[PDB]
Amino acid sequence: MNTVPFTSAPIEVTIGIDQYSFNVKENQPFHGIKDIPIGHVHVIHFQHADNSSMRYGYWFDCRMGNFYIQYDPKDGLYKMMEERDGAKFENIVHNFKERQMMVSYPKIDEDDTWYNLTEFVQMDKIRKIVRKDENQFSYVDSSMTTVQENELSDPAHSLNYTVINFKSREAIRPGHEMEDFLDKSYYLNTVMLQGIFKNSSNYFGELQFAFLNAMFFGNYGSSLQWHAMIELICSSATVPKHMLDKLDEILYYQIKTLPEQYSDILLNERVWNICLYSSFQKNSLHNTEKIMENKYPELL
Amino acid sequence: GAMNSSNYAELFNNDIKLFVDDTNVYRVTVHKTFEGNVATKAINGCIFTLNPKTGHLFLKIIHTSVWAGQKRLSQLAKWKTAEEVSALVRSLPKEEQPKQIIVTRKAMLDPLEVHMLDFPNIAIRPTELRLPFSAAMSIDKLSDVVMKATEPQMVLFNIYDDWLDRISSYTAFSRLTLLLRALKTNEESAKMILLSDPTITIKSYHLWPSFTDEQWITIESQMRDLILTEYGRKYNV
Repeated sequence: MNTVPFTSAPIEVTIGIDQYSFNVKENQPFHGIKDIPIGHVHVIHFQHADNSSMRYGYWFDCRMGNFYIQYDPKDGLYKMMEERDGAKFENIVHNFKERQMMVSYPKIDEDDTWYNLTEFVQMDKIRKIVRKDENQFSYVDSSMTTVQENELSDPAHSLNYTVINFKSREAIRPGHEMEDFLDKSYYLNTVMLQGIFKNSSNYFGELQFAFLNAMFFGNYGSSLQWHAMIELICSSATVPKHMLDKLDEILYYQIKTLPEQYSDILLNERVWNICLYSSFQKNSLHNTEKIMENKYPELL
Repeated sequence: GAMNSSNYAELFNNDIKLFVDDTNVYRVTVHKTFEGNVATKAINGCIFTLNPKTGHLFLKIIHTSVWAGQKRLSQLAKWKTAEEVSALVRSLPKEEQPKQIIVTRKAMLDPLEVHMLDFPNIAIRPTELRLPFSAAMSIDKLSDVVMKATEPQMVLFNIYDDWLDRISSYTAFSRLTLLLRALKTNEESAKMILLSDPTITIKSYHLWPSFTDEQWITIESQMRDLILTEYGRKYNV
């Protein structure tokens, strides 16, 4: 079990850790989050009480170092930083714990939610989508645009998701115009899986990362990326059987975890109706279909 | 964006563009089988690709053989249309390739777009206009060459005959669409009006009769009258 201490909490903020969150008051003695499960990525995120615009946060993995949060009154936000002095860090963490100024990562033992949402997500791939290689953790916020969005401005701040475009040369073999546009199996298996992602796990990892960024920060280009990667699978007549069963599990927990009040901007009517009811894989997402109908029958 | 009544004069500027109409690509007769079930029999069809400024028509004849052993023919028809339009553009010298292609039915956008991926700078546009090009097979010479074809064939025509020697493309297009509108709403009456007078013949290299300016005025009024009468009939107005 690992710990992310906070230097202070000068401004009233709602702090999130993974799917959990806490209200912290201006200069409340808050000094961190303990008992964070080792073995998965995590995200700590923020929404100031004074600006319900720009949710922002940091993806990290405690195995990759000792990380803490510190408010910067110049830039006006909580910043993640790395402490290189291992002893100075054990020291701060022990004193804050002794003083019991830290909240406990509130995992119920029966609950595999965070594991199910992050099963294929790996820090190394996150850092390639969010390029800032002088840090071991990754900043994301509500407003960051994707590389594909930028094609249709500042690239240092871009989400470098893999570009998927169904009406592109990449996606359509010359001579198989009709075949490839109606059956995207070529694009999925040869171009994307074998070519770019190398395996299904990297593909699922980017899909899950995209969803989590759309959920936690309302990042709109992430939501576009999540739907595109779903649509590519569902729109492919020939998909490995293990990918379909795993996809059904992945989407189920994503839909399960989504806030009910956000289904209107986070869920694209067309993609979902096509995937669940028209696509080649209409019959391959039983759990995802059952939870969608019983929870959001309006969208369908 | 879409073509509509507002941006209608852009058809007659000097940017090359083509209308593509696919309504007559896949054509069937429906009949009863011996066991009493219904079956279709395909007849020869055509893609109607028209330069509205110059009157050059690129009539790509679609032979029934292209459907042999194919499924979901109405959907295939759209992809075959886009394939043939794409091949036409590629066959044209660069300075003749269109800058826009306007599809008369929205279902053609995705197939054409995919087939034109090699020409990113050719815009594929839909239209809000309700154009009567399906009536092209009411023009006797066009129907004839389509039905007699024994293989895929491209046939070139000027759909304006020689009108442009005397009138503008705007006026030519308005005349064409008025004639075709009439032919579409009441083919028998429309065709009666055009041929009633045996002294006004069609040149071997033309599609329509050799009317004088004044005779075109009487014709165009007779087509107008036809169209409004059929409207009152349709809607009991």
